[PDB]
Amino acid sequence: MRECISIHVGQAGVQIGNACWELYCLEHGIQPDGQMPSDKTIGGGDDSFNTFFSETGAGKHVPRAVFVDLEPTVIDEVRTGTYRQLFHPEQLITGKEDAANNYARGHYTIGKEIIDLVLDRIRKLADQCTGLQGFLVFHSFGGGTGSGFTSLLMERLSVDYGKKSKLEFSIYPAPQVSTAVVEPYNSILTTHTTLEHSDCAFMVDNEAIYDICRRNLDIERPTYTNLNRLISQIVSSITASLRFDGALNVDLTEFQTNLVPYPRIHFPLATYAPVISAEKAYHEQLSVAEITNACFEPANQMVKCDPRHGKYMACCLLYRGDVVPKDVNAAIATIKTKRSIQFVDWCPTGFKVGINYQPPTVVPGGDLAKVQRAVCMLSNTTAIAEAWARLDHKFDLMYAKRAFVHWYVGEGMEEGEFSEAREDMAALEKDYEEVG
Amino acid sequence: DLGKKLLEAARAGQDDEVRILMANGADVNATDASGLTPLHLAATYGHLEIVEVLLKHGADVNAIDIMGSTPLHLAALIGHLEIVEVLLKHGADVNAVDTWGDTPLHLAAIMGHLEIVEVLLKHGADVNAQDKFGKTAFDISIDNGNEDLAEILQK
Amino acid sequence: MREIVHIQAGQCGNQIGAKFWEVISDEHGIDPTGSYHGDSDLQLERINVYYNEATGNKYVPRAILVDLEPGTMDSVRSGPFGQIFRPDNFVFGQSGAGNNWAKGHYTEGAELVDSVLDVVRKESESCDCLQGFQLTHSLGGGTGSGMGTLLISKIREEYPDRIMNTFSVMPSPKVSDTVVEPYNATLSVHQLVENTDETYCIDNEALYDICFRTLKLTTPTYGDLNHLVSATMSGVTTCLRFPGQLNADLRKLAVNMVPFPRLHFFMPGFAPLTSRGSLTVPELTQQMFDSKNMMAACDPRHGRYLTVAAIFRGRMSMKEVDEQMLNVQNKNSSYFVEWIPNNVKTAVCDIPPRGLKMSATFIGNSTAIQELFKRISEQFTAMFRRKAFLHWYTGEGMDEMEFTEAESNMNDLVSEYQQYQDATAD
Ligand SMILES: Nc1nc2c(ncn2[C@@H]2O[C@H](COP(=O)(O)OP(=O)(O)OP(=O)(O)O)[C@@H](O)[C@H]2O)c(=O)[nH]1
Ligand SMILES: Nc1nc2c(ncn2[C@@H]2O[C@H](COP(=O)(O)OP(=O)(O)OP(=O)(O)O)[C@@H](O)[C@H]2O)c(=O)[nH]1
Ligand SMILES: COc1ccc(/N=N\c2cc(OC)c(OC)c(OC)c2)cc1O
Ligand SMILES: [Ca+2]
Ligand SMILES: [Mg+2]
Ligand SMILES: [Mg+2]
Repeated sequence: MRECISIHVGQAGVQIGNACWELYCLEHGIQPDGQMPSDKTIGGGDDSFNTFFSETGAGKHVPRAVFVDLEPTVIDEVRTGTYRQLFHPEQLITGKEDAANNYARGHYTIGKEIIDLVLDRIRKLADQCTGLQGFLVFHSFGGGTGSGFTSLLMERLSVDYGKKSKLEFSIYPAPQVSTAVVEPYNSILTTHTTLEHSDCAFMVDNEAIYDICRRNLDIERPTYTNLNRLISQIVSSITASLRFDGALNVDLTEFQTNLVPYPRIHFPLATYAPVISAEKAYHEQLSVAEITNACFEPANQMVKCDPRHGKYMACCLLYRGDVVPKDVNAAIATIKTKRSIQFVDWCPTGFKVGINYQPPTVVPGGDLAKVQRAVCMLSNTTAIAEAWARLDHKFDLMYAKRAFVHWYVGEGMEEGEFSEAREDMAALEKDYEEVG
Repeated sequence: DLGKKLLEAARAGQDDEVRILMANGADVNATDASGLTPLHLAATYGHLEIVEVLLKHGADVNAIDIMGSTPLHLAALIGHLEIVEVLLKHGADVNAVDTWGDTPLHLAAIMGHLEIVEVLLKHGADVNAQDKFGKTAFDISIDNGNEDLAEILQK
Repeated sequence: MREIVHIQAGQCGNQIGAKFWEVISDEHGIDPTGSYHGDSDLQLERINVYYNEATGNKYVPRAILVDLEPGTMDSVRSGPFGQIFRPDNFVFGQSGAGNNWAKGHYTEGAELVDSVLDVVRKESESCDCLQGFQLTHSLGGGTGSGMGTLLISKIREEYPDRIMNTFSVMPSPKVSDTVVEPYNATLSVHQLVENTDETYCIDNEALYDICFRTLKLTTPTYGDLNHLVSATMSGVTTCLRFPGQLNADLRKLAVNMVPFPRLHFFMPGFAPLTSRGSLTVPELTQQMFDSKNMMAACDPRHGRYLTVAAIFRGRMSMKEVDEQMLNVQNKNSSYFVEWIPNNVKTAVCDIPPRGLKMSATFIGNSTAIQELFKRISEQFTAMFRRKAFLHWYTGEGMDEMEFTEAESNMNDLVSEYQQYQDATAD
C-alpha cells in the first residue's frame, strides 16, 4: 500500500473535491463522521482504501486531502456541510482576498501570502505516510487561483518532492458556464508553467459535461451541482484502481507507463458509459458490447474532439460491475473490425483491460440511474490537440490587440511571459502533429 | 490713460465709472493687447446697461479683436440674450466670421443657447455658412445628435 | 472583498448620494433610524458591503459627506434618511467653490482635503477586507469636480491596491446653461482617465432627453432626473449587495470590463424607464440595448461593444434569459467586437427593485461613448479659443498649459476609442 494525497485548489477544485470525497465514502462504506464498521483493523492498516484514507486510534478514517482557496466562502460550505466532521480542520486553508480571475494575482502577489502555510500543512500529511507515491491536484484552468496558485504550488512540490508523481484533474473552460472573459489567458499561462511539473493530466471540458447533462439526463439548464456529480462519477472510475484491488493502473507510475508515451503529450481523453437519467429507474440493462461501443462515440467524451480525426497511442478500458471477461474480449474483437480506430505504427495495437466486479455507486440526490455495468475508457489520442487549438485561437484573438494584458503586468508579471507561454503551446500543437 | 481704466470698468460692470470716464474724454474704442474694446468686454461679462451706454457714445458695434471676434460673437458664445438683441438693433453684422470661420450662429448652436439661435435666425443668420472645417450650424446639430437644435434650424 | 467606502462630494454628489442610500436601504429593509424591518435573509447576507453594524443591531451607511458649501449639510439632514448618517462623517467648508474647478482643486478644496482623509482613514481601518471606494459627484461644478478629483488622487496614494469607482455626472446646457461647465468637465476627465479604475458616465443630456421625449415631462426637475440616476445606481450595484451565482466585487468587474487601462468609462442603461408616481424577458433584452434607454447621450449603434455586463432582476426563467441574450448578440453581431470572445456576461437576481416585478440594467464599455467626449470637447474648444473667463482659473494659481494638456488628453481618448472601433480580428 502506497499513499496518495489529493489537493483541491480554488472554487472548482474544492466543489469537485467535495463531490468526489462524498462518493468515495459511499463506495468504501465510510460514514460522514469517518466511522467504517467493515474495517476490522482499528487504528491502522494496509488495505487498498488506506491509499486515500488514514486512520486514527478512535477508528476515524480521514481523507488524505488538502483544500485551499484564496477566499473563504466555498471552503466555508465544506466546514459546515454534511461531511464537516470528515476532514482534518487544519486541512481546509483559506485566505481573505481572491485572485480576481487573474493568473498573476494567484501566482505572484496574493498567492505568495499563503504558499508556505499550504506546503507546511501538506508536509504534515506527507510525514504520516509510509510510502507516499504522489499527488492528485484538482483545479480550474480559468480561475485566478485555479490557474495561478496551482502553477506556484506545482513548482514548489517539484522541488520538495522530486521523485513523486503528480496527476491533475483540470477543468477546461466553456462559454455556457464561464466566470471571466480572461479565462483563455489563465488557461494558457497555467498550462505553460505546469507542463514540466505534471506527469499526467485529465482535462474535463465543461461544455462536454454540460451537453451530457442536457442530452442524457434531460436537465434543461445544468448547474455546477449537476456537472460536479457527473464529474465525480468519472473521477471515481479513474481513481478506483488506486483504492481497490486490481491488476491495471495500480499505482501512479503505472498511469504514466500505460497512458503517457512521451512527457509533454500527457493529456489522456476519458469517455464514460452509460449515463442514464434517474427518472428511467426501469431502463433495460445495456450489454458489455453496447457500453464498449459507446466509448467510441464522441458524445460520451469528457473533452469535445473527434478521435476519428486522430491516432491512438494507448487505450485502457476500466469496467465496473457484472462484466464477464470473455464478453469484453468479444466486444474488443468486433471494435478492431472498424476503420475509425487507427493506432500509431510505433505502439502495440492493443487494449489494456481492468475489471472491478462491484457496480458503480449512485449518490442520494443524484441525477444518474443505478446500472449493473459501466466502463470508463482512458485513451491517449492526437485528436485532443483540437481542444488546445480552440483555446489557442481565443488567446490569439485577444493577445493580438494586447486586450487585458495590463491587469497581469500590474500584478508582477512580465509581458514576455505571454509570448513564452503561447510559443510553448505552438510547440505542443506541433508535438501532436509530428506523432500524427 | 483713461482708455485702460474704461476697459477695466466695462469688464467689472462699474456703470457710474464708465459715465465719468467718457465725460472726461476716455476713448470708447480703446483696445487691450488682444484688440478687445470696452464693448467686447461688457458683452462678454453680461453688463447690459454698459453695452447700451457705450453704443449711445460712438462704440463700433462691429469692432473685431485679433482673432476676428465681434461683440455679437462673444454675447452669442456666453449666452447673453438681451445683449444679443441690443447689438442686433444697433447694426451688428449677424453673419460676421472670425478666424476659425465661426459666425455667432455657430457659437450659439455649439453652446446650446437655443433662444439665441432662434433670435439669430429671425435676424437673417446664414444656415449655409461653413466654418474652417466645412461645418454649418445644421451639421453641428446632426453630428452631436442635438434634436432640439436640429428642429429649430429646420423651422 | 467585502467593504466599500462611499464618498459624496458637492451639491450633485450629495443629492444623488442621499437618493442612493434611500433606495438601497429600502431594498435591504433598513428604516431611517437604522433598524432592520425586512422579511428575507438575502437582504442581510452582504449588508456589510455598504453598512457598518453599530450597537443595538443598528446598520449605519459607510458614507462620508463632503462639501465646501455648508448649506448642503442642512438639505441632507432634512431628508428622510438624513439622521442615519454618522454625524462625525459630515466634513463641510465655509464658502463654496462658485462653479470654479481651480478653487475646488487648488485653494478652498486643498484646505479641507486633510480633514476628509482623516475620516476616510477611520472608516477604512474599521474594515475587515476593504475592496475600494465609490464616489458620487458632478463634473460641471467646482467642489465635486475640482475637490472630488483631488480627493481621488490622494486616496489613490494611500490605498494604491484598492479599486476606485466613480458615478460621474456629465454636464449639459439643457439642464444647466452655465458656460464654464465644459472647462470643469474637461479638467476632471483628464484626472479620471489617470486615477480611477471604473467610471459610470451619467449624462444630464440623456437624463433630460429621456424625461422630456420618452416620459413626456415638459419641465424636468432635478428630482425627475435623480429618479433615473437612483434606479441606475441600484441596478449597477445589485451584484455587490445580493448573493447571486457570482461572488461579484469591484476588482472582478474591472478585470472583465476594462481591456485597456484608459477605456474605463461605462455607459449604463436601464429598462423599464418610468417617471415618479406612475414586461417579458424578450422586451427587457430589447429595451435594455436601445439608445433611448442609455444614461449617456450616445447611440450604441454608432460604435462597438468591447464588453457588456447585464443584470436581470425579478422572477424569470434563466434559460429564457440565456436564449434571448444569445439572440440579441446574433442579430446585433456587427455591434460587438469579434476579438474579445464571450464578452457579454449576464447575472440574474431574485429581488426586484421597488415598484417593479422585473427590471434589467446594462453596463456597456462601448466605443460609441466617444460621442459624449466629442460633445464636451467641442464646447471646451469654443470657449477656450476665445480665452473666455480664463482669468477666473489662472487667478487661483492654475497654469494655462493645464487647459491645453486636458484638451489634448481628451482628444487622445476619443482617438483611442476610434482605433478599437475600426480594429478587425483577421
Ligand atoms: N465543473 C465546474 N466548473 C466550475 C466550478 N466552479 C467554477 N467552475 C469553472 O471554473 C472557472 C472559474 O474558476 P474558479 O475555480 O471559479 O476560480 P478560482 O480558482 O476560485 O479563482 P479566483 O476566484 O479567480 O481566485 C470557470 O471556467 C467556471 O465555469 C464547479 O464547481 N464545477
Ligand atoms: N443629475 C443631477 N445633476 C445635478 C444635480 N445637482 C447639480 N447637478 C449638476 O451638477 C453641475 C453643477 O455642479 P454642482 O454639484 O451643483 O456643484 P458643486 O460640486 O457643489 O461645486 P461648486 O458649487 O462650484 O462648489 C451641473 O451640471 C448641474 O446640472 C442633481 O441633483 N442631479
Ligand atoms: C463581461 O464579463 C464579465 C463582467 C463582469 C464579471 N465579474 N463580475 C461582475 C459581473 C456583473 O454582472 C454580470 C456585475 O454586475 C454589474 C458586477 O458588478 C460588481 C461584477 C465577469 C464577467 O465575465
Ligand atoms: Ca484499518
Ligand atoms: Mg474563487
Ligand atoms: Mg455647490
